[PDB]
Amino acid sequence: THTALDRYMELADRAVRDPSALAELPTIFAPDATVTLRDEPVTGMPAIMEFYRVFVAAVAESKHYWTTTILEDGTIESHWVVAARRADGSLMTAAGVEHATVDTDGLITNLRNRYTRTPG
Amino acid sequence: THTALDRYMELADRAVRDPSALAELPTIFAPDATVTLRDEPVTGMPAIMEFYRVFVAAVAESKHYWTTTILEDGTIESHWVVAARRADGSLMTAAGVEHATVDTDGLITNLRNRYTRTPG
Repeated sequence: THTALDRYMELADRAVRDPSALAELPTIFAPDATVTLRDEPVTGMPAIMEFYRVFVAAVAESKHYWTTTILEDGTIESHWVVAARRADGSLMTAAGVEHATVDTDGLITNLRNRYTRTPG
Repeated sequence: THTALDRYMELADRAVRDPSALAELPTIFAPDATVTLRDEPVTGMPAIMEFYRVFVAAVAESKHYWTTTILEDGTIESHWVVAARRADGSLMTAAGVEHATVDTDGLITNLRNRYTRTPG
């Protein structure tokens, strides 16, 4: 599928290679969206773009796989996994579930992640 | 680096995309090699090729990252991570350390893996 959460997942790996791809964020998230990947929310396009710039700076190479469903209530859910080499040379994996609220255009207003395998 | 264990790691993902690439196995392992990925050993090129055919058959897409060192005694060690979509559609990650003995040609005579993050 090709929901905004799918585009979000595709962008994660592309932005690692090419950080300037993060200019696509306003085609994925609404203005004034709020994102919480772990513990802290980040709200609005300027904060979101900087959070992801700093996120992708810390990664040398990554690959994500994911499966996406649209729930009962219109919420989108993507189970995902990643493997990566971090910019410090360490290797990592993680897995979790992302839950997005979308608006009428289909752009993400609220993104929250829960880890099922913490980054490690 | 480009040791035999590096070539093994590279083949892991390529063979998922193109199983015919497992014909490269005799450029990586000596004949009569023994491999133990988890619990039970598999010995000799014919058993090794079949083990890996069955292995890659169970995987739809994967990516590995790894770092390789040559140890004091000349055994090779690669820390590695993987994320994958299995052939049953499930997602997984895993991580571990592979230790290879090599012969004077540099081909692997004995490969053993220990998981630091079990497949799941």
